[PDB]
Amino acid sequence: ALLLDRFLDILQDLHGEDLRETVQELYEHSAEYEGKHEPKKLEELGSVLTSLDPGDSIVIAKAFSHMLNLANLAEEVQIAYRRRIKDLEETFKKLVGDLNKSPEEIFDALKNQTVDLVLTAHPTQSVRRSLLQKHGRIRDCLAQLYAKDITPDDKQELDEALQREIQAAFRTDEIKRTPPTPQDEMRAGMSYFHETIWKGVPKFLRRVDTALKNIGIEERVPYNAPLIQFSSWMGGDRDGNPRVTPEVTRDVCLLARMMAATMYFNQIEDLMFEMSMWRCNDELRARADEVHANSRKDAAKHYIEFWKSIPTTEPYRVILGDVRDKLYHTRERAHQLLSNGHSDVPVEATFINLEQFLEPLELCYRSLCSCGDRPIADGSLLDFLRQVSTFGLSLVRLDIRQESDRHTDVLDAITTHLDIGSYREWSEERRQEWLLSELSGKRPLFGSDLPKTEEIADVLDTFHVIAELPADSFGAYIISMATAPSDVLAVELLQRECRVKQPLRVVPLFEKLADLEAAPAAVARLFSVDWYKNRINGKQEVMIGYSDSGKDAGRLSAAWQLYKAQEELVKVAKEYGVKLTMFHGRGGTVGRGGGPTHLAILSQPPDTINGSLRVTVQGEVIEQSFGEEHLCFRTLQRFTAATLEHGMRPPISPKPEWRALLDEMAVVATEEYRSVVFQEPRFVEYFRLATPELEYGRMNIGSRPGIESLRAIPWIFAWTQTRFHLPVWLGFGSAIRHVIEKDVRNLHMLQDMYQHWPFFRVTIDLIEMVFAKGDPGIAALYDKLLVSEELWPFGEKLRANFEETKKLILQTAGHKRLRDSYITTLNVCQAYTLKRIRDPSYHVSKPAKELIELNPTSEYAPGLEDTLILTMKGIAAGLQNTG
Amino acid sequence: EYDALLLDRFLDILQDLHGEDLRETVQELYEHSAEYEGKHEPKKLEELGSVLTSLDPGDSIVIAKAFSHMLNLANLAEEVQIAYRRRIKDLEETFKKLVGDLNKSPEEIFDALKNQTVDLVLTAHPTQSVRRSLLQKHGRIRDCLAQLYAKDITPDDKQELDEALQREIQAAFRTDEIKRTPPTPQDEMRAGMSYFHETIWKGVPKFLRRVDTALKNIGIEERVPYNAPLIQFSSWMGGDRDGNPRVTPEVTRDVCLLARMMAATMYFNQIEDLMFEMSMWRCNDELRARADEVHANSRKDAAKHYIEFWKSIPTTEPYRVILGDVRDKLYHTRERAHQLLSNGHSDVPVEATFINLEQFLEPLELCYRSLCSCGDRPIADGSLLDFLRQVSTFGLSLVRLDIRQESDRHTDVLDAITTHLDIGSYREWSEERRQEWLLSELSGKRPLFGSDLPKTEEIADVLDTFHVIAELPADSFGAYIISMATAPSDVLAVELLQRECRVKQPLRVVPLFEKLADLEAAPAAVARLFSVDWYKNRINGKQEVMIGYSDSGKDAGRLSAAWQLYKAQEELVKVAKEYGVKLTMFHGRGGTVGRGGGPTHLAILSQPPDTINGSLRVTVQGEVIEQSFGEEHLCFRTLQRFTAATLEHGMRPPISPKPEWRALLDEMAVVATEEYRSVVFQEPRFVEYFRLATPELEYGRMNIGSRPGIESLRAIPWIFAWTQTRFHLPVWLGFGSAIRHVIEKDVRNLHMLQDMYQHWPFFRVTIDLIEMVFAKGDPGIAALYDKLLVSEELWPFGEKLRANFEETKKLILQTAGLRDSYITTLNVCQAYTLKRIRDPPAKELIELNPTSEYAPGLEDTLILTMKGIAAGLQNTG
Repeated sequence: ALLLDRFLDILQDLHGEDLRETVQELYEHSAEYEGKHEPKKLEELGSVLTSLDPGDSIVIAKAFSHMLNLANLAEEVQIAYRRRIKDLEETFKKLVGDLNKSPEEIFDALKNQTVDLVLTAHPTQSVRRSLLQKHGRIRDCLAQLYAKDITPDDKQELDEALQREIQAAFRTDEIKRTPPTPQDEMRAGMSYFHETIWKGVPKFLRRVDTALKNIGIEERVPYNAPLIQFSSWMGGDRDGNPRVTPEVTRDVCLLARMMAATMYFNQIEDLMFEMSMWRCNDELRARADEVHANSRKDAAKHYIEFWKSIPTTEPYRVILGDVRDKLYHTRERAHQLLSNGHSDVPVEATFINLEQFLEPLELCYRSLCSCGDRPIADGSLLDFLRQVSTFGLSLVRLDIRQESDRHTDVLDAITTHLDIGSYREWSEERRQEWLLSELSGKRPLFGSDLPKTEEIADVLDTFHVIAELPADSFGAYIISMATAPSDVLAVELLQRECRVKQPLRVVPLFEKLADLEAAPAAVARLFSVDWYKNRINGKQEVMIGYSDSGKDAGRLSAAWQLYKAQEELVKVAKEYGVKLTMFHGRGGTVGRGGGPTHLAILSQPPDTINGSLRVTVQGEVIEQSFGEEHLCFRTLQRFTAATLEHGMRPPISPKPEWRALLDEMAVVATEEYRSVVFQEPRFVEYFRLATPELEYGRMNIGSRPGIESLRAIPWIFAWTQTRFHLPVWLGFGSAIRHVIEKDVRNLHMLQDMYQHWPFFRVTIDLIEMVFAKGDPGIAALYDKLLVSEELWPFGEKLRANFEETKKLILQTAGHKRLRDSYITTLNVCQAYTLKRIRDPSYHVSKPAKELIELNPTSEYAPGLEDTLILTMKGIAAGLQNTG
Repeated sequence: EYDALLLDRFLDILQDLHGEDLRETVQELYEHSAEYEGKHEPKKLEELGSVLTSLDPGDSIVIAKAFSHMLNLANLAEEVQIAYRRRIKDLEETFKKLVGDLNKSPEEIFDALKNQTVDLVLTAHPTQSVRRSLLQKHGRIRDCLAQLYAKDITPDDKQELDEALQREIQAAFRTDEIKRTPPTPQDEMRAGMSYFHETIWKGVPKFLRRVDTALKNIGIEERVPYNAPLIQFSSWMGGDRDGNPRVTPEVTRDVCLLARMMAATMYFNQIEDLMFEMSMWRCNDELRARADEVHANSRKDAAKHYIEFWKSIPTTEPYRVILGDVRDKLYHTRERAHQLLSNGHSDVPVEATFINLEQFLEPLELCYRSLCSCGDRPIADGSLLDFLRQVSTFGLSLVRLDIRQESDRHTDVLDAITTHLDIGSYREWSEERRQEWLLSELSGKRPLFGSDLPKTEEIADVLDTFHVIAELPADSFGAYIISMATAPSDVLAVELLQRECRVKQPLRVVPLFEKLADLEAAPAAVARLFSVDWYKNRINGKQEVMIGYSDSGKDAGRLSAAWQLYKAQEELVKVAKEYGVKLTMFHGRGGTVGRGGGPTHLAILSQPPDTINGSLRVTVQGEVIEQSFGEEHLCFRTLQRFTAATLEHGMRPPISPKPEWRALLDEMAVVATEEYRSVVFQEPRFVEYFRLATPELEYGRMNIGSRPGIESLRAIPWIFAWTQTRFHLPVWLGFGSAIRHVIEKDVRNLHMLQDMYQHWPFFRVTIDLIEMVFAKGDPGIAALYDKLLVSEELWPFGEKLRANFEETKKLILQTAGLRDSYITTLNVCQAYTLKRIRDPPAKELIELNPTSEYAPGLEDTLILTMKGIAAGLQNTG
């Protein structure tokens, strides 16, 4: 309520009483709809929207969008405060009490536990960063306000500050007028490091240490223990995105490296200031004397502090002073290498190794601990240690992704130019034999004179860029649409042949349901190749996509097949004695495998993680989980706690009756899904009309330029905007009804399954949440306003199934806020605006001094396109999910 | 409750580092010291000393360390308790009182506030006892303590803050507290400037915002102009070369390029974030046209040297265009200063940087006009306003540097010049000749000396400093202060030497009158200077003159010095008013009351009325820098008290002394000076007794500063000697005979003293300060030092003083109507240690001093005692 009157006061101070009154009326009508649920109100509301001027409608959509965002920040502040006035400690206590597990078991499993969070630039972040920062300032002011230690004048100053920050957010054009470059996406992603993650990681480790001491473990978490890691796809994932050129990958690698160098350099001078002790071992004494021998008695005027040669009285300052020299030259080199194509800085003057950096700091730690100064060592020096051993010389290791067909094109050009055949036409067997003979052979393959296409040269040049850059700046090479060992061996061959000194691991991505059903067989065949099993060194990573699985088949069928896939992949890896780490391509929306993280981890089959996890963070989720101190801490918290329990507390393994039951149920679910999304021939026609899917690309979120043949992100987006959520719940109705029809005691067995099998419980509960965010009257309005009089009953069929499915869900679970008002308003505005857009009549270097002049190149009516983009932004904000 | 918590914490760490035995000995010392500070039985003092004699050399070092660090913790405790007790309820009070009491209107307060300036100048005077490496640790400790003294602690946060405070105390105790080599002037300037890029830089905008809030609480919706110079910062670090030959010209170059590079770095770190904020699209036709101009010459390039915004910024967000140009010029200013400092030259084009103080300001001012015009005034009064005030307050070089030099050096230079020109000897010339010659050369157009002038190392020192001033930007400098200035010829000499060394923009010259003889005759000299029409016509109606406080109370009494200072200020204002010159007076105040220290608002109120008038300039002596800018709250309270006191002294004039009070204080001053010089100069054995009863000689062992007959000593160790022994002789000496003689001459003069203390602010402040100094004193300490270090012979001498002490104290009150335990322990340790002083890698404390002429553990223990006592009294010198 406070955010409303504040906002409306600013809106009145910027646009007059009349417009604020119109917004107020819209809120009242929307309130009567979300209250009495009379559909008449919707039309009663729509009328008020038709009269609105072209500029005024833009102001209205702006207003309800910004109020939605303010509601989000309010929610975060209230959650943080209500939580603070009162998990890791709880998880430890439960693991000790419930499962009789000892503290040293928790500590040992915790040391050998790894959580690899990889950030992606998938176009799901609706709000632009220019406005996101303002959101951060607003939640900062609100956090300082929701408190009871305000000193009057401080409250007044924070009031003026919050007012000017809201006014600043409203005075920015929220619409990206040009799509970002991949470099811009990488910048937006990495901004969360030098603001939250960089300082958040040491604090999190310290909290884990405190809990461990609350279990009786005086020992501390080893600094080199990889409890959490950060990887990135920004600038590396080039699947379907030709804008990710090789030069882009070079750009993001040199970029991240220069950011890291800058951070370390800013930290090191203060660290030198603190380490003012004089007691050290004989070891550190000898090393510091070594540095003081080649001390370079010079002016050293390029530094501000400590420009005089550091005396041996304070040896830690000697050693860390050398660390500072190598950090200054590492930063200077990375800066020149980035800006210009070259550097005169000697490589020996920098840090080239991941732990050439660590060695001196490790030595200082050993010294402090040996001389009795361990408390001092477990302070800034330990924080710095963990920062190094977590972020390294380049904050994130970069992943590369590419579809198999491009590798096949390359190899085909290679075999054709070598006059040995055509790799494409070759069977799988031939590919394996040839690739193996070339991998074990010593003769070069292609040459400088290979006829290459722009695509072929793209992939080859990416491998050359990988070869030219340091090895610790890269992660894994992920193959999209991977089906056979020949694709992996193809990437290994292309890597070695492009002279990649230290080749990075190859990892398959199984995302389509057909690939997940047959994935364990393929991975087993890959492990059958002795050369590959002997190079892989007992470690293998495989990616498991979630977006496209629930797109071609049902959501239920996709979830179940994902579970089976994980289980049998672990079975294969155990059969070959290989440590398997699985890479979960989870989204933000439940339709693409999203949901609460700990529920997603618990819903994984037991003994499939084993202290090694890898999860994607799709663009928008980055802000959701790292935009504030508290959010980031809750992130590392939820991940490590859920993983640790799933390691020591295995989820129940499904009873065989549950196996057969979910197999049949999955068959019925897939038939029910493809029945309405593929068998119905008019379905695509109805979809392109009842949802705002086509307009998604207008938001310019990402850098990426048949319903089966579309991306999963706008697929979930379309049914999310209309608040119908078809892909989330479709198959479940017919699945359940067929299971109770076949047998009546299967109702007792469904009740049995919901209360003991975590996978089933999590799935059903997610569906119930999605129903809590849905309203069929909205989709009904979109149909009535945009779907032709013809196939009106079609949607009604769906609407029937909608309610039909929901009644079943609660029947298994045993079951019988205010922001939805704004969401409804924006829904109506979107429907009417779409009706005016798909009309012929409203189809068409100066400055701009009003909203209508912000879109000069709009094919649609002056004020319409901006209003549409505003509606999509606002609805996505209210639902806290884009796609 | 706070001090006990710091104690048990510290003793727990000390036991964890050196065993139960040593902690028990510390406890015993605390108990004995408690019985002395309670019952005041002098026997206890000797009872304490015995326990100290048995102490091993290393054990004794650990003991002195222990009580010193406990004192420091007591200081931090005091600061946190003060901040919290103040926060859980001044500018608002000052405004409300100015409106209610004096009927003054808000717009008068706003106008006077706009035209008010307070110039705080930081000095590297060697009064900062604690080394910087340890001061930082103190900052971390007070941070932990502040976060602890609160009731919103989340259990695990309290435990982690416990670990942090424990490891930080252990870190401070594990550092060698003794500076083993004195710093360089550059190091002094660095220690001084560290308070900028940590507290002042972000403290100034917040302070201005608070002033805006108060003004709106008086009804003034208008805001303080961003270019209104309410506060400024100057520096002596690297410029004051009086008696310090280590301050070379290359040092001045170093500190100027240094400070400039610091400023550039700070602005560059701010500008990228400011660009992120200014995302509006509405602007005037003005900012539209300018942004289009920049976007024309936008340099469509990769621009990969920046991290953010490396693509050419589109005109849709014009503020980002303009601020982007600001960022380019800031990057090249920083690169230029960095190369100029590092090597000594730069390939960076000057046109690519900001060379003017307000070439920087112009684009930001444009952004402000735009935001205000388009209805976005709240947005402009945010980070952009903070940035504006930061620029218009700190400029391109955080502080304008003062240069100070004694007149005799300028005279040496001129004498070489006249001798080489075969026109006479400038030294032997009378004042008249100096004035006529200097004036003829100043108004002439012919060069003076040439390349072939025979110079001494001193002559080349001053001339080369002027050449360095010429080579460097003009806005990096402040004023040229002349020590021991007596005639206009001393000022004109510096004006001529400046012009002749091709100083394009010559800086203002300001005399420094510090000795009592110079203060008595200062108005006559300044009037003679204003009588010279050429100088009055170049000075442009503005003149600054410095008034030192250290040496005044050293040769004469403290009372006589204070009164003569008041008279001096008053008659200087009379002279300047008589010549239509705006006089701004430069107060060389110390930290200790003996050198003109004390509470700041009391020092400002105790100035004669109509002597500031919206223009004030006060020094901040080294130790006072940490005292007044070491934390956010400290810095804020500093700017608060300064601006509030000055504003009140402008609108609320202090009472002018009645004539009876003038004659009375003149007589009283005669008696006071006779009383002072009677015991500090007439007694020939006084120097002998002083060099034994005080640890004065050992002061230089602390290595605080870079500077290599009692009439002939520095005032700083003079106040230090009597402050350590807690006797405070220079503070109260003359007052006794003065008062007693005034009541002797007339009995109703008692009623007139009673009358004076309750109405005249100067007198009230003086007496109250003396009472504080008495509250920090104990004659039993001086008695112990005499008994232990003064020969059996002249023992009664000190007793005579011990008499006057109590007598004077009884007079003072008659007109006016916990840490000491540790301090006492350190006192006993210091006296006994001195008695042992007059008698004939490193892996433990004793090996920290390998080049000590004294016994292995003794010198370190002495330095530790001085440090600790100074910390406990919160004053060194």
